[PDB]
Amino acid sequence: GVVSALSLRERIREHLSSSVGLLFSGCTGINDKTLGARGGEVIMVTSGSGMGKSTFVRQQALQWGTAMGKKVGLAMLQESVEETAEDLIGLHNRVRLRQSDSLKREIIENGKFDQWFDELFGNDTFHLYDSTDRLLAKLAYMRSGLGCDVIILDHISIVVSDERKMIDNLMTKLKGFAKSTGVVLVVICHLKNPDKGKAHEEGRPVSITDLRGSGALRQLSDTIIALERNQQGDMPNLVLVRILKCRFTGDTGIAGYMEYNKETGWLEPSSYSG
Amino acid sequence: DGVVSALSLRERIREHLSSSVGLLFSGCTGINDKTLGARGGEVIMVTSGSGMGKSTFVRQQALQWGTAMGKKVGLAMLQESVEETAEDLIGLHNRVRLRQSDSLKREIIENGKFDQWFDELFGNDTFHLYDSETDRLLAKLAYMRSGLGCDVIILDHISIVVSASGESDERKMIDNLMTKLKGFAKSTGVVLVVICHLKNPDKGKAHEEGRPVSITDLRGSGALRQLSDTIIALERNQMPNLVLVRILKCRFTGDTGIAGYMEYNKETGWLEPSSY
Amino acid sequence: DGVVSALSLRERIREHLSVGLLFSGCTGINDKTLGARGGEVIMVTSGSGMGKSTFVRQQALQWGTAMGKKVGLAMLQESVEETAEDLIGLHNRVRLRQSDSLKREIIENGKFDQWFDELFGNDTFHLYDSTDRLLAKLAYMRSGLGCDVIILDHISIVVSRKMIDNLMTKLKGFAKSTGVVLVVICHLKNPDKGKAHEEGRPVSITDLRGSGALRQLSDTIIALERNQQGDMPNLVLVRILKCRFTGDTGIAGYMEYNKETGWLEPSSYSG
Amino acid sequence: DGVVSALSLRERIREHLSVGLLFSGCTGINDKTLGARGGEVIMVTSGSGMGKSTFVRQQALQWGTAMGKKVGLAMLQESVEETAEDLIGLHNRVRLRQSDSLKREIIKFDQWFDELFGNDTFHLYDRLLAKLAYMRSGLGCDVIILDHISIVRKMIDNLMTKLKGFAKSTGVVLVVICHLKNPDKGKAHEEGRPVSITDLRGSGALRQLSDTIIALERNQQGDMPNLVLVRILKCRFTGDTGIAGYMEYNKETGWLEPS
Amino acid sequence: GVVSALSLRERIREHLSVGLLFSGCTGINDKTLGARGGEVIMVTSGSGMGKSTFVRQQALQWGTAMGKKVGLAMLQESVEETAEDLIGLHNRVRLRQSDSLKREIIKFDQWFDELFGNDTFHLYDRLLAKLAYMRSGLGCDVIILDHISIVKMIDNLMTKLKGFAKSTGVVLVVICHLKNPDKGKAHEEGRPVSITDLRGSGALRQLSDTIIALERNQQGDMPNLVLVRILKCRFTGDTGIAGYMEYNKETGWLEPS
Amino acid sequence: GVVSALSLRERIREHLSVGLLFSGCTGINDKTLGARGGEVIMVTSGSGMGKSTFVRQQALQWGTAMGKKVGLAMLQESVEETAEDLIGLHNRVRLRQSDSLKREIIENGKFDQWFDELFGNDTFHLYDSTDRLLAKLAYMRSGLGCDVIILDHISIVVDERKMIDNLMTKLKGFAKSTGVVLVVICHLKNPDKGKAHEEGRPVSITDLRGSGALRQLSDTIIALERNQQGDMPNLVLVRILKCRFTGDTGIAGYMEYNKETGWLEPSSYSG
DNA sequence: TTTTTTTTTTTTTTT
Ligand SMILES: Cc1cn([C@H]2C[C@H](O)[C@@H](COP(=O)(O)OP(=O)(O)OP(=O)(O)O)O2)c(=O)[nH]c1=O
Ligand SMILES: Cc1cn([C@H]2C[C@H](O)[C@@H](COP(=O)(O)OP(=O)(O)OP(=O)(O)O)O2)c(=O)[nH]c1=O
Ligand SMILES: Cc1cn([C@H]2C[C@H](O)[C@@H](COP(=O)(O)OP(=O)(O)OP(=O)(O)O)O2)c(=O)[nH]c1=O
Ligand SMILES: Cc1cn([C@H]2C[C@H](O)[C@@H](COP(=O)(O)OP(=O)(O)OP(=O)(O)O)O2)c(=O)[nH]c1=O
Ligand SMILES: Cc1cn([C@H]2C[C@H](O)[C@@H](COP(=O)(O)OP(=O)(O)OP(=O)(O)O)O2)c(=O)[nH]c1=O
Ligand SMILES: [Mg+2]
Ligand SMILES: [Mg+2]
Ligand SMILES: [Mg+2]
Ligand SMILES: [Mg+2]
Ligand SMILES: [Mg+2]
Repeated sequence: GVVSALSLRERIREHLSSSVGLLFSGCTGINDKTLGARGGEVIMVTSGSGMGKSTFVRQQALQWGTAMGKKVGLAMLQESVEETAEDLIGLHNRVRLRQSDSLKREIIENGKFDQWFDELFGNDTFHLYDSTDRLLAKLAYMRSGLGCDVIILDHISIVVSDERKMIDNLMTKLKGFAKSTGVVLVVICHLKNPDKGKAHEEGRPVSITDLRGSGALRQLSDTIIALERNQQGDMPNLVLVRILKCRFTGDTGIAGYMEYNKETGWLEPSSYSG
Repeated sequence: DGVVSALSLRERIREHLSSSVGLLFSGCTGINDKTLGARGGEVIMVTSGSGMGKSTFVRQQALQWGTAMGKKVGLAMLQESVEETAEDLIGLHNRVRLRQSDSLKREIIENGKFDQWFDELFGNDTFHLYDSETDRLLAKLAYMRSGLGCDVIILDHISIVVSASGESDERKMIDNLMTKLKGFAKSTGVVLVVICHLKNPDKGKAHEEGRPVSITDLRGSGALRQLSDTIIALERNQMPNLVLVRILKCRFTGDTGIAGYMEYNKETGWLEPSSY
Repeated sequence: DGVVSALSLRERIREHLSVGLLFSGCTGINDKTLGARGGEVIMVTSGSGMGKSTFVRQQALQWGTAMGKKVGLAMLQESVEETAEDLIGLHNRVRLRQSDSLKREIIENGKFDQWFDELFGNDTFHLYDSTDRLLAKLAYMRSGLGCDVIILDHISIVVSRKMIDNLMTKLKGFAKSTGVVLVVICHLKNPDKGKAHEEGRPVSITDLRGSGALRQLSDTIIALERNQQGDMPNLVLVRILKCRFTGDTGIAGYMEYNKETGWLEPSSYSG
Repeated sequence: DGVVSALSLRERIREHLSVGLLFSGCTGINDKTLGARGGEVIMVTSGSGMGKSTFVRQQALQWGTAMGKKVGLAMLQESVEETAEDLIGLHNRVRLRQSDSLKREIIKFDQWFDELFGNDTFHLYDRLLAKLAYMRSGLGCDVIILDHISIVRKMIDNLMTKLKGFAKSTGVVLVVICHLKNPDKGKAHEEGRPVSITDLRGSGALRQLSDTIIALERNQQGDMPNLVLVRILKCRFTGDTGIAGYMEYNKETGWLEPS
Repeated sequence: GVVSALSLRERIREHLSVGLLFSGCTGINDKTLGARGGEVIMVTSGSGMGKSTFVRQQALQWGTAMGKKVGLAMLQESVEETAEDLIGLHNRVRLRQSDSLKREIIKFDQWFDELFGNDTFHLYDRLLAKLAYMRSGLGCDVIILDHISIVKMIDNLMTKLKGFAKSTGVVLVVICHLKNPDKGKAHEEGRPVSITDLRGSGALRQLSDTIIALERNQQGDMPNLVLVRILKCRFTGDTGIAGYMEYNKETGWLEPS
Repeated sequence: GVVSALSLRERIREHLSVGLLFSGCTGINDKTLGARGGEVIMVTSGSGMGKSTFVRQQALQWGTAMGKKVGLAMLQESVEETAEDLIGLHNRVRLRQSDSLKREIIENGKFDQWFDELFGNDTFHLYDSTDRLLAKLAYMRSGLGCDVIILDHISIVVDERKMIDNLMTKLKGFAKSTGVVLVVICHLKNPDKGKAHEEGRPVSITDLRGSGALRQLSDTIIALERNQQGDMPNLVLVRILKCRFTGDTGIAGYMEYNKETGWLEPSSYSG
């Protein structure tokens, strides 16, 4: 029902000291113009194909799970449960686990696998999802029934597969689920084809209207983060982060540069100056 | 019946061109020269890109109409909850940014300045909010107009009430909602601000890069530019704060075009008039 | 039966052949379509803000005072007091509603009632104050009042393609049966490529919202195009799109608007 | 049974094979589809205002003065008086319902009336299938023209099957007019867009159950709005289709004449 | 449809080494291995493309070259027109279109008996019993039906036709019409026909056995240069573009070029 | 579906305790690490530059030399033609290039020696010809117990964007959670400007025709470039365009085409 | 408890 503005004296008070930003890792130019992430705050993450969307969000989920105490729930749909679990273990132990059979055969026999397991999953902070209406119900049981603080979804086009009406209704339902709940919602979508010139995977600067499916994805999201790297140029591991849209602050543009470490799998804050 | 002879209609005209008319905008001077304010029974539709000041400019207008003029103003803001839009108005009235600083929130918690800034604004029943199927939204707007008596009702983000209901074709539901909304506005005679988005251009620049928005760029139907009485478009190029105003269609006068310029003050949050 | 041979028709042809209602502004209309005729349906087409109701209000004024014909307006787009004030101001050469320094001036000067019965003195103008009910009210205007012209401002909000085909067939049947000059206004569709109509794109007969039978059952189509965000948003172009009683179509004339008064008055503009 | 061998058929073929009704204006029609024949269904289709009924009224005139066949008109679009006044003005070479001085100058009205109604040729029309069966059995009509099919998918397919069955039963030349569909991309038909056989409202039976289709295309908002292009879209007897010729209108007279 | 590697033990040797044949652009029966009994052969194209011309040419070439008893069902016209057309097609002279020659040749019985002297053809001016009589009491090995557009009610009819053909074993040709294209060109200006373009229901391509189609740019540069497409063939599987025919307006025979 | 990370104590241990490598070119092996359960490998080239040659060659080398069940579903040609291609390529002859060779093999009984050397171990399966296809491939994977499944010529299998998007989504969701290497053969779209693909244009990642889902659901993307008009028309260039597992893309290596046995060999071309 | 025509609006690609 409707509300009267004198009954909001006791609740705006309670909202005033409750809101709290959750900082990003890997680049400090993101945190200075976003002030983190709050309860009821849909964050769209995008790049070209294979430019590093799942690795970045997996690093963010790792840093919010073992360093800040936040209970993080994932719904990675590109991959299975054990694949992303082994990638989390190999990333928290600063190596490249699944891309080497020698290390996987080594760490299973000397008994240090339980040492690398219980340093993460001992506190029970991470949660995973096993693969339109049942998805949001299981996210609601993930939030209220368990108690997670950040909920991550990946590769939104599985849910829609008329696409524009369904993706608009889906984006509306995810924004309405994020609001009145108190959970950061990280959403990943891809970019359509470039019309002329070069491509987004060759380093073409991403604009805001390339979020494929509708134009309703940039109109129900709060913070839109875009990554881009030129795999054909001179430095194929130099990503650029661009804030396309920020509703809470209004500061957008080039955040900063990062460098990816092929031996550890961590992308780390670079000192690159254009 | 309902067929009116134009001879037995004298007294109504004697009580129509006597009294209303007025209720000017704020932030830019050249807007009020063209549209001559907002009137009862009209529909004013404000459009921009994404995150481009179509809620900040309307909150900055709803402050000036509900405080400095005594008009009871209702806000169906459906993008955010009631706790944030009632808290950004306190900062805008006191010329700060209360949500964008955790230092000032703790400062007004400690010394008790929050009660001063709360009873300065919400002391008189002027701002009427709502927290959250299109046959209940207009029911709540009728309960606001008939029961509480708002003089300016602002419906923000009309795209959330066309997509939260199960309908096959989107254009017919937009047209039916728009004509029922104009009927409610003309029946009750309340000023009605509607906020909606724009669609993707086919090629060239985008709306967030300096694209001059035309009247055909309204997203959803063609019933948006045919059933509204005043259309205001706000345009910027992220000088990422200089927002200019275009009047697209005024039914009352004939003046449409480049109204003027506004600027956004980063520490306070106001739309000051500019000069260029 | 209902068959009639062509030999036994000497009388009814003799009483049928034993120019029409002229227009106002841009003198190449009644040069081209030769005015309106009893039992037609006329479509007035433009984009939003281009002056459709502004154009037809003037014709309702010139057909209700200088010609004496009983006129019935049906403005579903507005109310009765606003169109009554606009008629009073349009006949008195003063833009009435758009100036508040004169609205209270003429009501204490006493010349409001001098301006009222000067044009509303006869029983000429009849207004409609808000589908089958609409047809019954148009029939009550035709039978119970004897209207010579009936104007309808907005066809679209009658609709709660088939419901528009049935509507246009029923209105054409009413116009052919009673012989009343019926003017109906409609809007244009959203084009897929290029400019809108409001930036001065010329209108084709395809651009009609709802269906395509709006052009198949009317007898003439008058389109008005004006460059709204341009160097002059007052000069309009009038294009006659269809004429079944003469045949000639194309660009007829031009009407400047003369912002001080409000009369669409013709101009010279070659190319 | 109804089975008939091909050998017991020598009689009924011998009486059968021992051109038809020509057209006036655009002489590459009867050069191409060899004119009209009995039992058929003919479609003359174009856009609104392109000049369909002017063409078919000229053909109704020329099939009742030089030929003498009983012509039954069915103009559900307008009145029975206007369609006769146009025939009188078209025969008398001076346009009638547009010069208002001549309408009271002629009132030699009966001299113009009886000169073209001195026979019992024409029959106008003021359920519709029963009226056409009456016009065919009790009146001997050789040509029947129908201008308005629209107010008369499934209920259009049934109507077209019933009209084809009536034409097959009676052997009457039958002209039917319907309109074009609304094109969703590109120009309108009225600025010179050539008509495809898809461009027909209602359903697809209008091209499946007829026997020939004639289309007129003219650039209406152009420099020459009085020059129709005539296009044959279908002909079961010949197969010869395409662009036929060009007719000028001659506003002064009203006669579609070739050039 | 999943074939193991052992099941081609002799069949590749079968690659290392028919029925009724078709006329014109001889890669038809080179691709579908000719017509066979028990089949339901569909010839579907646009209006004016020449379905009746094609199937009438095949009805002539299956009654003079083979001598098999042929039954026609030309419900699109009458029994005299479809006989005059066969006589004119056999005698290399376009008959019903030339006004002078129709009264010049009336040698009429000489042209009649040379092609109708046997008991080959069986024409037609309830329908299931008529088809069963034309099979059983008349010995017809080929039955042709030209108009099904006037005869759930199409699915029942097609199941009943297919059960009749299964019970008998007769070559059966049925012609229906295409659907209206929703976007692009029409079938008559050179748009290639897909298998989905069939009216009524979807069982027309699921209870048939082979489908032939024709494409020609009718309002075009050369409207007499057709292209033939095979859309389905349960025996072979070889589908696609078959060949080219010109019409030869003076004669009426679809001759290959 | 709601999974706590505490019950993964023994499942992850089961997952740790495998790449299937590419033959004929070690340059593909240097930057792909083979193929694991759920590794969709998209293969493409120009207009006739040898897609099915290379994919059938890898199917031949994975079956008769490594003991993996390979299921082909070649839809360019039928079952007998791809069986003739398998046997004539494994026996290193040009089978369909001369009629004199097809006659010699059947007169001396040495054809029956060539069925036993390949098809006797049941390490190959074929397919005889979209929602009717996945239920067959699921029984091919689960019921037979195969490991590699190949699909060819996607253009006949598939608004041609929603179809190929749903197809690619269904194939990726089938390859996941089942454990198959699903090789998918696609095409390239036609070049607008510059040089053509028959002349040696460097291929781009956005030339996968039909949608953009062909590079956004793949795990590995391999393309082939051959200049059939240039200096060496028998020289192909293998280019990795996408890798999810490693991320190392570019010119993998070179292979040389042969007009004597039909094969293509590893090359040593320098630039 | 199935199949064909008409029409206005948002996206992704095609020779
Ligand atoms: C960020 C980054 C990743 N990589 C490598 C390591 C990652 O495992 C691999 C990409 O893995 P992902 O990030 O998981 O792939 P993606 O989500 O960007 O694309 P898609 O879902 O469409 O397949 O690329 C680099 O080589 N350089 C880089 O800078
Ligand atoms: C007008 C303007 C706003 N801003 C800031 C003010 C606000 O904090 C923020 C705009 O937030 P909102 O007003 O909420 O954004 P919006 O209504 O225009 O669109 P949407 O709801 O689809 O996102 O940007 C600028 O930085 N520069 C400007 O010129
Ligand atoms: C014709 C014309 C109108 N006008 C202005 C004066 C009128 O007060 C104002 C109103 O135009 P309207 O006549 O009301 O325009 P419309 O009815 O076609 O649009 P809609 O009903 O969809 O809203 O237009 C001009 O300024 N110049 C002109 O040339
Ligand atoms: C063919 C032609 C017609 N005309 C005009 C003159 C005639 O008065 C007019 C005839 O109008 P109609 O032919 O009666 O219009 P219509 O029948 O196509 O439309 P509807 O669907 O409503 O029945 O066409 C020309 O001016 N030049 C021409 O070349
Ligand atoms: C195939 C072909 C036919 N024709 C002509 C010869 C025929 O007399 C004319 C008609 O062909 P028909 O075969 O008679 O057409 P149809 O009976 O199948 O039509 P529908 O069922 O759709 O009503 O087409 C050509 O001119 N060129 C050609 O290539
Ligand atoms: Mg990914
Ligand atoms: Mg907003
Ligand atoms: Mg109006
Ligand atoms: Mg007509
Ligand atoms: Mg036929």
